[PDB]
Amino acid sequence: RVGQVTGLAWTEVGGDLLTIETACVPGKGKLTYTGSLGEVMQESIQAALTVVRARAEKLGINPDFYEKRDIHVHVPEGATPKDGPAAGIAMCTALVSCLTGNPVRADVAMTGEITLRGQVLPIGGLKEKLLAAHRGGIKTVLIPFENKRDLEEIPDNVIADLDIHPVKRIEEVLTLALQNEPSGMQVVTAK
Amino acid sequence: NRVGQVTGLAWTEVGGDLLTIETACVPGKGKLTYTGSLGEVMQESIQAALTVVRARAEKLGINPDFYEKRDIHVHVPEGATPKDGPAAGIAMCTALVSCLTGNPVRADVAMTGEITLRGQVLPIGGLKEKLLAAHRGGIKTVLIPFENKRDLEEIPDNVIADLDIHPVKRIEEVLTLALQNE
Amino acid sequence: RVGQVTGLAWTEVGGDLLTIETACVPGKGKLTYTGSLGEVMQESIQAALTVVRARAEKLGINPDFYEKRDIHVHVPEGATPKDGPAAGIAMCTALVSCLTGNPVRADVAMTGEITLRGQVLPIGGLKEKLLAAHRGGIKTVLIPFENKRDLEEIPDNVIADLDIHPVKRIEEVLTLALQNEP
Amino acid sequence: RVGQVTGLAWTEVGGDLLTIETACVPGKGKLTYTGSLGEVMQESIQAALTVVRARAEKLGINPDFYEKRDIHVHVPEGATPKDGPAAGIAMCTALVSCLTGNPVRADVAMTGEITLRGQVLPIGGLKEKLLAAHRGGIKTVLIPFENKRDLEEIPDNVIADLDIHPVKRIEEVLTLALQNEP
Amino acid sequence: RVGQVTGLAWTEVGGDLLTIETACVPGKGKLTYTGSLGEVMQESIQAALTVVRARAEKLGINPDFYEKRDIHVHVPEGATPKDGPAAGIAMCTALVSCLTGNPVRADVAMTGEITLRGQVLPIGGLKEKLLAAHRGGIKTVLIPFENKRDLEEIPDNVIADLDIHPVKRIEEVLTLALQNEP
Amino acid sequence: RVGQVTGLAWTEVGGDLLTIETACVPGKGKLTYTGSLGEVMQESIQAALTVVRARAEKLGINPDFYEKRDIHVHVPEGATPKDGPAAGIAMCTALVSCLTGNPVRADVAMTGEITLRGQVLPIGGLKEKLLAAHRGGIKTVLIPFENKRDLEEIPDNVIADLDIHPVKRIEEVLTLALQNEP
Repeated sequence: RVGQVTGLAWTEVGGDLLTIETACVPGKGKLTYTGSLGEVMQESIQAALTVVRARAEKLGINPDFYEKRDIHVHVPEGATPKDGPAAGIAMCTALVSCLTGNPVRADVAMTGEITLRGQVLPIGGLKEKLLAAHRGGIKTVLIPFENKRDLEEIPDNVIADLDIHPVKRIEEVLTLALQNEPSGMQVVTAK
Repeated sequence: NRVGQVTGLAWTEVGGDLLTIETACVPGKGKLTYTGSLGEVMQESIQAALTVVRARAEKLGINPDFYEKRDIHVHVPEGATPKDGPAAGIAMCTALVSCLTGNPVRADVAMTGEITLRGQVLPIGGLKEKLLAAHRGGIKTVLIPFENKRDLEEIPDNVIADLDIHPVKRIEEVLTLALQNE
Repeated sequence: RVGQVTGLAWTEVGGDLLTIETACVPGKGKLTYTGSLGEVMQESIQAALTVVRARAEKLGINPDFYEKRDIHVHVPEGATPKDGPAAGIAMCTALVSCLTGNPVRADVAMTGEITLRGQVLPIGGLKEKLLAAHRGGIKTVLIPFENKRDLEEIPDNVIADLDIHPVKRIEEVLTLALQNEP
Repeated sequence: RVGQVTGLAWTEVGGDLLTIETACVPGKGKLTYTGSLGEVMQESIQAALTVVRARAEKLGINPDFYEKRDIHVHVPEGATPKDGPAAGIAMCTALVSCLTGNPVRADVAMTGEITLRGQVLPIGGLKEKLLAAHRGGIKTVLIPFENKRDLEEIPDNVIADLDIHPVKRIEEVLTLALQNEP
Repeated sequence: RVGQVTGLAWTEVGGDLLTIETACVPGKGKLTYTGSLGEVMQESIQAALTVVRARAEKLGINPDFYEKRDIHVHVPEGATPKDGPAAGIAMCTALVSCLTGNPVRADVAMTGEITLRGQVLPIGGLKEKLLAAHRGGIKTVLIPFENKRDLEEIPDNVIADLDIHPVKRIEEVLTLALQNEP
Repeated sequence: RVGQVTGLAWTEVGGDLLTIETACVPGKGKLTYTGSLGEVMQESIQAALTVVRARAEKLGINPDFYEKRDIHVHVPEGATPKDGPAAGIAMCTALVSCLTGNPVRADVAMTGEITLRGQVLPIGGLKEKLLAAHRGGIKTVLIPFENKRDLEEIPDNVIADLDIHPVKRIEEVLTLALQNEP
């Protein structure tokens, strides 16, 4: 569905998968985030939104339109403490979706810290995060290009059930996770 | 008369029981206020509840830009009782709808459950005492999270008999079921 | 401006007689409250204003009074800590009075927790509260309908001197407390 | 001394005299309070300001100053902690003088809690306050009418050179402290 | 665009030579202050501005400048805790110098607490402040007039090398500290 | 490449090679900074911003960008704590680059406290700072002029490797770090 993304980050309850939720209603341009989130995860949300605001042009998001919307990012399991930077790209994917009405591919999950430059930084506890995705029955799990080496210590079986896609840019995260090509118009050529 | 009210079942420092969720929606400028010795999780569930309504304003027959000149005060009575949790979520959501549409809530219904921005109802803990409270309170029908159905076998024989429980999964049900004209 | 009401609420030195003052001066819609007020008493002031807000028209008050009015609620004995919800109905009576010019009766005191729906809720320490009103020469006291059971424990002489009215809703409170129409 | 008043209010190093300062410069209506002020003393300033606002009309003050002027209340001895409500009437006097250009009389000091209704309430530690007025070279001292009984246990010599005026209302204070016709 | 004054005040390292900076670029009138400042020192900044604002035109400063200007006061060595009211006269001197373009002399250092009326109040730790100005090779030092006796405790070799000016009011410091006569 | 500057500052773990990021998208003048930054570092960002504002026209920047843009300064490693004023010049640089579009040299690292006057103050832990730049792969490192003495206590192996540029003012920092000419 739109605005809904499955992230993998640390939670009081160990640190499994997250059901990040966002809503883009008519407002003044205010940003709200809830779900028993720690400071680090909160700042990851603020960064994620700047990454979207600073790419609104190629994302189709109109600046005027934006200043007329209130954004609320909620991470259900409201009583569950959650923290860390790992939901970075998921937060960014959820916002893009919300402001563009573009659905989030099903059975897709993602983990990784996002920078302002759009870079996807490696996270910790990939093992736990993949096992959580496994048990959740997820299909496609996007991970930071820099955690590739961590896969090695992950049970082949688990690895067998996951369609792991290492990324390094949020541009890739968006293309894989979203349905409608998030960036620019499609040009078709022929040899 | 610009204020909805719905009986909810949520956690209180004096055992999670029966509460009257109140919501006023008066001439303002888009200000959200919430009182009632509310814990943080409960405070946040009030924010989730309001967003759900704002995302379906037109869908529910409410001015899509109603929030521009409308102030909203969410209070949960007996202001001295320390209370918390996401279980009053759907109740807060219903109250908001009632306040904004002028559509009255059935006084003989009670509800408990965590609400999601997508409108789904999540399961809650301490289901026994919640219903036990609705029973002691004299509630005819109670809405509960579909996921809490397995929770009903641990519910006392007389209360499950005394009460008309209706497991729900979404907020659409809750609203048609709880509103007097919906 | 500056409407006054004798409320009976909890102060650091137990239940006591309080003089609630409310200033409603020309402004921008800011609510200020002072007098060493605890968090719960602060929330009852907020609940009390949201109640006249939601009922401004029926009270003959301009529906957009808050848009250009500033409210200062001050409870004298500035150093004395106070808290609790028992002053709610009196805050609502003070606000109503300030905004409509209708003066508050003398020899009248009230105690009761206010809800957004306008229902008056039972408070505690009624004995200590009524003794205070008695020692202060109060003629008429307003208590919540559900505090009638607590009357049995009050000395007969105190009961005999005081003209006690158990009220259910805020409308009764204003009718009995305001010396004019409302 | 326009906007400068000598108030007798508690401080960490004792209940001596304080020189209240006020600046009401053109701005957008923001009120600043400084001088290591306690919460209670800070609220006494808000109380006093409201009093002036409610009577701006009768006090020859543009009852629209609230949004056109910036007010800064400072109490020198910057690092010295100060608190309590005993400086309330001095704050009000200080403010009125600032908004009207009406200077305050020399050799005058005042102590007393202020209410929004303009009533002057009794204060504590009178013995130390008046002692600080003596050494301060103060001629006239205004005190809460209800601190009159305190004058008894006060040394003859201290009283001796003091023109103590126990007042009941803020009007008495303005007329007694200000130089020009209030 | 940026005023700079060498003041003397208390730092985590003790009374030291401080460079008080002040930017006054275009804005809407927001006051910002940084440099690990304690509350007392922050309040002295607020007091120092109000003084300039209150003497705007006399100081040759376009009144209503605070309507189109932003002010940021920063005291370098951002990691070093700093506090006290002793840099007040210097804060006022950096502002005046910032808003008028009148340069401040580098061979001048000052210490003193500033009141709204413009009086300079005595400060503490005169010894370590003056010992610091000497080490830093400062030739002229402004100290509060009430601090003169204190000089008798500081060693004569240090004081003999310093051209010290005790000051009672802010005009004096602006006259002695500002390169070009204001 | 623009809005990204390599800096050397204190960090809990130890990797002093920080990558300061800045976004200056269209907004209404909102200042925000994240990355687990301590207070001194947050303030250093504040002084850096004011430095830019002061030299706006000189840098060819619109003198009213502060009200037409939203500034977000992030320092990747969201979880890693960072503090100190040593990233001040990196902040100013990243900031100037963002508002002008002028790319930043990827081979230049910098450390140093910045002041409003634009001067670069010495910093601490220079050995660890440079060692970080060494391994990290930086070829040019800008440092405070006054830190020149600290080099002698750092192995030749590392410094012989670096193109150390001691600086006194922000101008030389900008001309040296920005790709083009400020």
